[PDB]
Formats: sequence, C-alpha cells, structure tokens
Amino acid sequence: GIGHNMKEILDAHRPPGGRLGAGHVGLFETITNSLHMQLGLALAALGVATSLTAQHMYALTPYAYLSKDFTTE
Amino acid sequence: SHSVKIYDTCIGCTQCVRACPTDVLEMIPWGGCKAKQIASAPRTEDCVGCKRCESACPTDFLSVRVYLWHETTRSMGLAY
Amino acid sequence: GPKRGAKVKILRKESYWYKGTGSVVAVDQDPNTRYPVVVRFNKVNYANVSTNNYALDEIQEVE
Amino acid sequence: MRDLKTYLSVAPVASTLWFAALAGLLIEINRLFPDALTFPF
Amino acid sequence: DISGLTPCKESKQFAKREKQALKKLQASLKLYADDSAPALAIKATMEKTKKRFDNYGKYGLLCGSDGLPHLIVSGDQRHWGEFITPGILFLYIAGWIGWVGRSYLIAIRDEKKPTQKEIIIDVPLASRLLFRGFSWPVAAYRELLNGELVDAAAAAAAAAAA
Amino acid sequence: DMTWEGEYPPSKVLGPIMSKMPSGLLGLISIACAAVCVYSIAQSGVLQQQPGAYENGSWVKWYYVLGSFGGPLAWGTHVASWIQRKNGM
Amino acid sequence: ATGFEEVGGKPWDPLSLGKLEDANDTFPNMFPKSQYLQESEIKHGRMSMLAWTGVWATHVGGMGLGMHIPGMPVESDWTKALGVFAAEQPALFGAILLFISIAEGESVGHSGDNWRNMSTKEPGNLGFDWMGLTRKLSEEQVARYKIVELKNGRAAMIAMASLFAMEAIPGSVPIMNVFN
Ligand code: CLA
Ligand code: CLA
Ligand code: CLA
Ligand code: CLA
Ligand SMILES: CCCCCCCCCCCCCCCC(=O)OC[C@H](COP(=O)(O)OC[C@@H](O)CO)OC(=O)CCCCCCCCCCCCCCC
Ligand SMILES: CC(=O)O[C@H]1CC(C)(C)C(=C=C/C(C)=C/C=C/C(C)=C/C=C/C=C(C)/C=C/C=C(\C)C(=O)C[C@@]23O[C@]2(C)C[C@@H](O)CC3(C)C)[C@](C)(O)C1
Ligand SMILES: CC(=O)O[C@H]1CC(C)(C)C(=C=C/C(C)=C/C=C/C(C)=C/C=C/C=C(C)/C=C/C=C(\C)C(=O)C[C@@]23O[C@]2(C)C[C@@H](O)CC3(C)C)[C@](C)(O)C1
Ligand SMILES: CC1=C(/C=C/C(C)=C/C=C/C(C)=C/C=C/C=C(C)/C=C/C=C(C)/C=C/C2=C(C)CCCC2(C)C)C(C)(C)CCC1
Ligand code: SF4
Ligand code: SF4
Repeated sequence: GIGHNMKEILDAHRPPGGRLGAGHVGLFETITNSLHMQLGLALAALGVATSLTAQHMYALTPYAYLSKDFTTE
Repeated sequence: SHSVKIYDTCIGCTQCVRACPTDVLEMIPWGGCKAKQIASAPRTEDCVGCKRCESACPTDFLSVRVYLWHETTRSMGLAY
Repeated sequence: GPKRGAKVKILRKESYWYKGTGSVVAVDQDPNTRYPVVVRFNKVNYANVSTNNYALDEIQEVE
Repeated sequence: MRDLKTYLSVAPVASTLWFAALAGLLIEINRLFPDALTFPF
Repeated sequence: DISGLTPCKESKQFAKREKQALKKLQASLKLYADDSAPALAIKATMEKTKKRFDNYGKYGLLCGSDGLPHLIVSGDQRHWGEFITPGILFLYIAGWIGWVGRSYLIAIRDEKKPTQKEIIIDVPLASRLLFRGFSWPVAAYRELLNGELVDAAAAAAAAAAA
Repeated sequence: DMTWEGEYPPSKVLGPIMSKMPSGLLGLISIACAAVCVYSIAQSGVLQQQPGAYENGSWVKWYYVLGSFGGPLAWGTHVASWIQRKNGM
Repeated sequence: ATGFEEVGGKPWDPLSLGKLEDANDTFPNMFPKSQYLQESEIKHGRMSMLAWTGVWATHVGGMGLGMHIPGMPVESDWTKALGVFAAEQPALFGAILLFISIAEGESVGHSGDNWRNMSTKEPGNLGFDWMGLTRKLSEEQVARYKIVELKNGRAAMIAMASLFAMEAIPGSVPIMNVFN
C-alpha cells in the first residue's frame, strides 16, 4: 500500500512554464520496454564511478602502505 | 538474396534499368504517372547490391531502393 | 492550390528541400498522376538534381 | 583591361594579396613594438 | 601575492635569467672584430634582450619560483592588460570580420548568379562593405531587435528526425 | 492520471493525506517546520562551540538531528500549501 | 500626467528592451513579459525611496540628519551598518527579515505567472491601501499619484546608483565630493 508509483512520479513532472514541453510523460514505458536504454544508463554511471575511484584512490590512499610501491599506483 | 523495392514516386524514366549490370529490373505498364510505366524488380536474386540503380534515379528521395540481404554465391559475386 | 509560377514551401520531410522555398513550373491537370506538380529550385541536392515532383498537400504557398 | 581586373578579383589572388598585406602588417608592428607580452609598454 | 607569486622586479630567479641570457650572447660576441657585421648584430641583440627584461620588471607582471612571467585571468582589474584589454580588442576585430563577411553574402544573394560573386569578388562592393563593420555592436544590435538577425523555424531545412 | 495541464497541478499529486488538508493549516505547519529546523541548527552550533560538550561527538543530539531532517519537510509543506490554495482549498 | 514629460511625450525605450521576448522565436520564455517588468520597476523604485531616505537620515554631521533611535547601534557609515545590527540584535533583525519574506512571497502566491502575462492583478498592487485612498479619490487623482510614485521611484533609483558609484569610483559623482 505505502510507497511511490514510478509512473505516477514521472507523469507529474512538467513545469507549468511549458519550457520542457510535455515533461516526462511516456518515459516510464520507454525505459521498461527497452534494455538498450537501461544498459546505456547503467554503463554511464559505472563509467563515472570507476573514473571517480581512480581519482580518489591516488589522493586518499585507503590501504596500508599504498603509495609506496610506486609501480602499483 | 538482396531486396529491391520500388516506391510510387517512380516517374518511369527507365534509367535504373539501363544501369543494372546483372539484369534485375525491368519496366512494366503502369497508369499512375506521365510515362505510364513503373520499374519492377522481378529478378532480385541476380542482384549483386552495387547500387548503380540508385545513383541513376532522379527523384528525391529515391524511387528504387536496395536493402542488404543474405548472400548467396551470386550476390557475393564469385567466379569460383 | 498553386498555379504556374507560384512560390511554394516543401512539406515533405524526406525531401532535400524541406522547409525550403521554390517555384512551381507545371501542374499536371490529369488527376491519375499522383505527384502532378513540377517544382523547380535554384539550389541543387546531393545528387546535383534541381527539381522534383510533388503532390498538392505537400506544398505551401508564400506571399 | 577589364579582364585583367576580373582576373585580379578572383578569390585566390585576393586571398594572397590580403594575406601578404596582413602578414606584413603584423611583422611591421612586431618590428617597432616587439616583445609585447601584454599591454605593459 | 596571488597564488604565492612574487612580482618580477623582486624575483631573484627572474634576475638570474636576465644575466644568463646576456652572458650567452656576450661569449658569442667575443669571437668577432668590433666594427664588423656580426659584432653589430649581436650588440643590437643584447640591446633588444636588455630592453626585454627592463620592460617586464616595471610591467607589473607576476613571476613564480621558475622566474617566468605568469598571467592572471580571474577578472582582477589590476591585471587587465593581461587578458581583458587585449580580449576586448580581439572581440572588436573578430566580430568586425564576421559581420562584414555576412553583409557580403546577404547582399549578393538577391541576384541571377550569387555563386559567381563568391569566386570572383565584386571588389568595389566588397571594399565598401568591409569598412561598415566599425560600428558592428550597434548594427548587430539593430537587427536582433528587428527580426532580421535570426530566421524563423519554418525556414530552416531539418533532418527527418526533427 | 498524474499528468496535468494549466498553471497548477491537481490536488491528487500531494497524496491521500495532503489533498484532504486545507491550505492554511499547511502553511502554518510549514512555518513551524522552518522555525524548528533553524533553531535546532543554531543549538547544535552552540553545542559544537561549547567547551566540554563537543568532546567525542557529544554535541550531536537526537532532537537537533530531527529538526535538521525537518528542513526538507518545511519546503514540501509550503509547496503543498500553494497547490491547495490554487485548487481553491 | 503622462509620465513622459521629460522624454518628449513618447515612450522612452531606446535599446528596445520591452520589445525583446517578441522579436524572435528563439528563446521561448527567457525574457520577462510587460507585467513582470512593470512590477520590477515599481519595486526597485519603492526600495530605493526607502533606502535613500535611510542613508540620508542616519548620516551625522555635514548636511546630514544624525537622527538615531535610542538603544540601537551607533554606526557612522551605512556601508557596515547592516552587519553590526545583524550581530547585535538577532531578534529584531530576524523579525524584520521574516516580515519582508512573507509579504514578498504573498505578492506572487495568490496571482498567476507574472513572467508571462498571466497574473490577474495590476502591477504594484499589494493589498496595502489601508487608508482607504482611491475609494474616496476620483480617477484623475488615482492615476496621477501612480505617476508620482513612479518618477519619485525613478529619481531614487538614480540616487542609489550615485550612492553606489561614489564608494566604488572615488571621483565618479562630483556633486557629492562637495555636498557631503
Ligand atoms: C531595474 C529597474 C528598472 C526596470 C525594471 C524598468 C522597467 C521599465 N522601464 Mg524604466 N527606468 C528606470 C529603471 C527601471 N525601469 C530608471 C532608473 C529610470 C530613470 C532613468 C527609468 C525611466 C524610464 C522611462 C522614462 C521609461 C521607462 C520604461 C520602462 C519599461 C520598458 C523598458 C524596459 O523594459 O526596460 C527594462 C529592462 C531592463 C533590462 C532594466 C535594466 C537596465 C540595465 C541593466 C542598465 C542598467 C545600468 C545601470 C545604470 C548601471 C549602474 C550604475 C553604476 C552602479 C555602475 C519597463 C516597465 C518606459 C515605459 O514605461 O514605457 C511605457 C519609459 O518610457 N523607464
Ligand atoms: C591574423 C590575424 C589578423 C588580424 C590582427 C586582423 C586585423 C584586422 N582585419 Mg583581418 N582577417 C584575417 C586575419 C587578421 N585580421 C583573416 C585570417 C581573414 C580571412 C581572410 C581576415 C579578413 C578581413 C576582412 C574582410 C577585413 C578584415 C579587417 C581587419 C581590420 C579590422 C579592424 C580595423 O580595420 O582597424 C580598426 C579601425 C578603427 C578602430 C577605426 C575606428 C573608427 C573611426 C571612425 C574612429 C576615428 C578615430 C580617429 C581617426 C582617431 C584620431 C584622433 C587623433 C586626435 C589621434 C583589422 C586591422 C577589415 C578591414 O580591413 O577594414 C577596412 C575587413 O574588412 N579582415
Ligand atoms: C526569516 C527568518 C529567520 C531567519 C533566516 C533566522 C536566522 C537566524 N536567527 Mg533568527 N529569528 C527569527 C527569524 C529568523 N531567524 C524570528 C522571527 C525571531 C523571533 C523574533 C528570531 C529570533 C532569533 C534569536 C533570539 C536568535 C536568532 C538567531 C539566528 C541565527 C541562528 C544561528 C546561526 O548561526 O545560524 C545557523 C544557520 C542557519 C539558521 C542556516 C540554516 C538554513 C537552512 C539551509 C534551512 C533553511 C531555513 C528554513 C527552512 C527556511 C525559513 C523559511 C521562512 C522564510 C518562512 C540565524 C542567522 C540566533 C543567533 O545566533 O543570532 C545571530 C539568536 O540568538 N534569531
Ligand atoms: C527551488 C526551490 C523552491 C521552490 C520550487 C519554491 C516554490 C514555491 N515557493 Mg518558495 N522558497 C524557497 C525555495 C523554493 N520555493 C526558499 C529558498 C525560500 C526562502 C526560505 C522560500 C520562501 C518562500 C515564501 C516565503 C513563500 C514561498 C512560496 C512558494 C510558492 C509560490 C510562490 C513563489 O515561488 O515565490 C517564492 C519565490 C522564491 C522563493 C524565489 C527563490 C527561489 C530559489 C531560492 C532559487 C533557486 C532555484 C534554482 C534555479 C535551483 C537550481 C537547481 C539545483 C542546481 C539546486 C511555490 C510553491 C509562497 C507560498 O507559500 O505560496 C503561497 C510564499 O509565500 N517560498
Ligand atoms: C547549466 C547546465 C547544467 C546542466 C544541465 C542540467 C539542467 C539544468 C537546467 C535547469 C534549470 C534551468 C533554469 C533556467 C530556466 C528557468 O529557470 O525557467 C523556469 C524556472 C521555473 O519556471 P516553471 O516552469 O517552474 O514555472 C513556475 C511558475 O509558472 C510559477 O507557477 O524559472 C525559475 O525561476 C527557475 C528558478 C530561478 C531562476 C532564476 C534564479 C536563479 C538566479 C541565477 C543567476 C542568474 C545570473 C545573473 C547574472 C547577472
Ligand atoms: C491560516 C493561514 O492562512 O496561514 C497562512 C500563513 C501565511 C504565512 C500567510 C502563508 C504563507 C506562506 C508560507 C507558509 C510560506 C512558507 C515558506 C516556507 C516554509 C519555505 C520553506 C522552504 C524550505 C526549504 C527550502 C528547505 C530546505 C532544506 C534543505 C535545503 C536541506 O537540505 C535540509 C538539510 O540540509 C540540512 C540543513 C542539513 C541536514 O541536517 C538535513 C538536510 C540535509 C535535509 C499562507 C500560505 O498564506 C498560509
Ligand atoms: C519612512 C518610514 O519611516 O515609514 C515607515 C512605515 C511604513 C511605510 C508603513 C513602513 C512599512 C511597513 C510596510 C510597507 C508594510 C507593508 C505591508 C503590506 C504590503 C501588507 C500587505 C497585506 C495585504 C493583504 C492582507 C491583502 C489582502 C487582500 C485581500 C483581503 C483581498 O481579498 C483583495 C481583493 O482585491 C481582490 C482580489 C478584489 C477586490 O475586488 C476585492 C478585494 C480588494 C477585497 C516602513 C518601511 O517601516 C517605513
Ligand atoms: C545518448 C543516450 C543516452 C546516454 C547518455 C549518456 C551516456 C549520458 C552521460 C551523462 C553524464 C556522464 C553525466 C554526468 C553528470 C554529472 C553531474 C551532473 C555532476 C554533478 C555534480 C554536482 C551537481 C555537484 C557536485 C558538488 C557537490 C555535491 C558538493 C561538493 C562540490 C560540488 C559542487 C562539486 C541514454 C542512455 C540516456 C539513452 C538515450 C541516448
Ligand atoms: S543493386 Fe546493383 S545489381 Fe541490384 S538492381 Fe540495383 S544496380 Fe542492379
Ligand atoms: S526508379 Fe528512378 S530510374 Fe527507375 S524508373 Fe523510377 S525514376 Fe527512373
């Protein structure tokens, strides 16, 4: 009973200024009925994430004695 | 074999048929344009896919259209 | 519709000259022709072709 | 000589004259006011 | 100062660069006789070099630990001569060309052969147009709030998609 | 059903509890929430500053954290009040 | 009587800033509508009439006013007088800021979009006609005092621009080097 419906969220987000057109109506159907859009959203977040792990690991070394073995870094 | 389709914007000026190097297209009677003739693709299995027919079609966009299809020995263009 | 010499706008989407203007040359009076209207243009397409046939619902008149 | 004038008005001839005048513009200014990293002069 | 930089007139490493650049040209000067053309050329080069260091010292530029001048583009008005003032200058000349060139295309468009006048310039007409771009910020502004700068959406051809 | 047209959205978007409620009550609640969030934050800051109250994270208190969480609640309530007012409620 | 007596009886829009948003189709609703520009001008004018009189009444010596509420902080210049008052009187400063925040939010909460001509209110019409004025006056006077409020708003906006320029550019307005 309690909780959100994703389709009801997306259909309600159309700014009344009209700048975004019809807003997000129809996006719920297009994401569920297509694996290439899901795959493309998943690959984009992992590519940002593994890039973020490359910057944070060299700056804030988390493992004991890291940044000593120069080659591994 | 390849697929060759012919749309209704065909004005029947026979230029695709004269350009085909493997005798795939021909002109047939038709009552929808000034020349009363439309192109037809009765032998698409000899079609090699070189698209010379589309380089010859004057309409915009093209009236004749070639779509890639499963390849046999004939459309691969082999002499062995 | 247009007459001979009228300036029209192409409404065909897959045409090279969509949203573009040009001049009617000949209108076939025989209605068996599906695209009766020869429209000429001063700019060429990618195949260096200067003209095309259209229907009456695919052209708009400018003034 | 109205045909030599149309020859001198063709795009590659006008481009080389315009560039010659403009390269030499920059060379002359760099000959009198050299080494101007910035306005400091 | 900004970024821990020092001014170039007070940088110990900027002064060492000045000396070593002069020493290199003096040790090349000693192999020639005093009136000859190679000795007069290198003497003129050391004057040009010495004036290059003096110019920067009073310039008001910032040096680093490397001894080289640095440029500040935050928008500080104190370092305007570094980016702002030559920036406003370039914008005036670049927007002058684009405006004048566009006037030309629009002018020869209404014609039998517009393409003929792009390979073979109508010079009397072109010369006239080139110098009318001296007041382009006023001319580009009059056409924006007229309707003659940007065309309508039903005049541009668009790809089948949209 | 969720999609809407015009200047303002329908009452149903707020949810089952919110749609029933009047604009005035919502506005008052939003103001109260805002007051609670600011006061709690100020108190937490004072605790952080205070000597002997900030050691080993002693400054953090459960109630102040609740008020801090409540800031977002204050924003939502005010938006809901505006919608209710628009729907003549 | 018209509002245009000093510009020649004609609408002074050089640079055509009211015609923008309609000249082209290219930014869809990114420039303000006439109703939003009219409320901004009234509001900038009303804040400038209060702020000029504020810096004029608290200036001590010179021409000056030196009037001062007892119990408040003595501060010479207006440039730092806010931050002194904000630190020393939190309860009074917080109650003024809340009053300004609600009244300014209520201005737009009951009416429609202003940025687009969809407001259904006259610009400048805050529900502050408590004196019952314009219900007793006739239509010639009511239309007149609107123009009086406008030009006095306009004289104070230029004043506040002078008051800003004299402290950022020390020789900017020369009539105040002398006036102090
Ligand atoms: C921010 C204040 C402000 C605003 C919103 C308006 C708005 C308006 N004025 Mg108005 N006006 C103002 C200040 C303002 N005015 C001042 C100070 C004066 C006295 C000179 C006037 C005198 C005046 C007249 C005589 C007329 C208008 C008119 C108009 C209307 C159409 C013009 C327009 O759209 O421009 C608004 C658009 C803007 C972008 C406003 C911003 C201005 C830019 C940013 C320049 C500011 C530079 C500034 C001086 C630099 C500061 C100095 C220093 C600190 C460096 C519109 C309702 C016309 C009207 O009513 O027609 C029916 C009309 O004829 N105004
Ligand atoms: C490589 C870099 C480069 C640079 C630095 C320039 C620079 C210039 N180009 Mg060029 N150009 C370039 C590359 C470049 N170009 C390239 C790659 C192309 C493509 C082929 C062009 C195409 C091109 C065209 C077609 C034109 C230019 C023009 C110009 C000039 C515009 C500004 C001007 O005329 O003077 C600045 C002039 C002023 C500031 C005068 C101010 C206005 C007057 C009325 C004020 C009077 C003040 C008074 C005289 C002062 C005396 C007072 C006294 C008391 C002291 C400028 C010199 C234009 C030109 O040559 O002008 C005719 C022009 O038409 N360019
Ligand atoms: C506009 C409303 C408003 C705001 C913004 C504030 C803000 C503040 N008051 Mg204040 N106050 C108000 C109304 C307000 N008060 C009223 C009506 C009264 C009663 C008359 C008081 C009585 C009062 C006293 C007696 C004291 C303060 C103090 C403070 C400060 C808190 C301590 C600190 O460092 O901040 C902490 C940081 C923050 C508050 C920022 C958090 C902001 C987050 C992002 C949430 C946003 C707030 C909220 C949800 C939105 C409010 C909506 C509103 C417009 C309706 C802070 C600057 C105390 C102080 O230190 O004095 C300087 C103090 O002693 N105030
Ligand atoms: C983005 C946040 C947001 C949104 C969507 C709203 C929405 C609304 N507010 Mg509200 N408000 C906000 C923030 C916000 N507020 C903040 C920060 C404060 C100060 C504490 C207030 C204080 C406030 C009051 C006092 C009142 C409203 C009212 C209203 C309602 C209509 C009138 C109006 O908008 O005028 C208010 C206009 C503003 C507050 C303008 C400021 C908007 C913010 C600060 C700009 C930031 C947006 C930015 C582009 C987001 C970028 C995205 C990302 C990068 C973060 C409407 C539901 C009124 C109401 O209840 O309806 C009757 C009312 O009286 N608001
Ligand atoms: C920037 C690129 C970031 C990556 C792209 C991600 C998308 C981000 C874009 C979304 C936001 C778009 C906002 C613009 C488009 C836009 O906002 O229009 C629409 C927006 C709100 O309009 P609505 O459509 O919600 O209509 C509501 C009204 O009808 C009231 O009912 O207008 C706003 O006021 C936004 C909030 C404040 C907007 C202005 C205040 C912010 C001040 C910023 C300072 C300006 C610089 C001044 C220099 C002097
Ligand atoms: C009876 C009647 O009619 O009443 C009238 C009264 C009155 C006044 C006239 C009316 C009005 C107008 C009203 C009520 C206006 C209200 C406006 C209001 C209340 C606007 C809040 C915004 C809140 C925000 C933006 C919250 C941000 C919160 C943010 C950005 C946070 O991230 C919070 C948080 O980050 C902290 C700080 C840190 C963490 O610890 C917790 C987290 C991370 C979550 C009405 C409507 O007419 C009704
Ligand atoms: C220089 C100096 O020292 O002076 C002092 C004193 C001075 C000037 C006083 C100062 C101040 C404080 C100020 C300015 C405070 C402002 C407060 C403000 C502005 C408060 C608005 C409330 C609006 C309401 C309640 C609206 C209700 C609206 C209502 C009830 C309606 O229904 C309107 C209705 O319209 C319709 C829709 C249609 C009509 O057919 C019918 C009616 C009319 C009924 C200063 C700044 O301290 C300076
Ligand atoms: C084509 C396509 C696609 C794709 C897309 C993509 C691939 C994208 C990407 C995108 C991206 C890749 C994005 C990114 C973004 C990011 C961001 C947006 C960020 C953010 C940030 C922020 C906002 C902030 C931050 C911060 C904080 C938090 C605090 C501290 C500081 C700072 C400020 C920095 C899809 C699938 C949809 C489908 C359709 C088509
Ligand atoms: S694709 Fe080549 S072989 Fe086939 S019909 Fe066209 S021109 Fe002839
Ligand atoms: S398809 Fe092209 S080449 Fe063939 S008859 Fe039609 S117009 Fe002529």
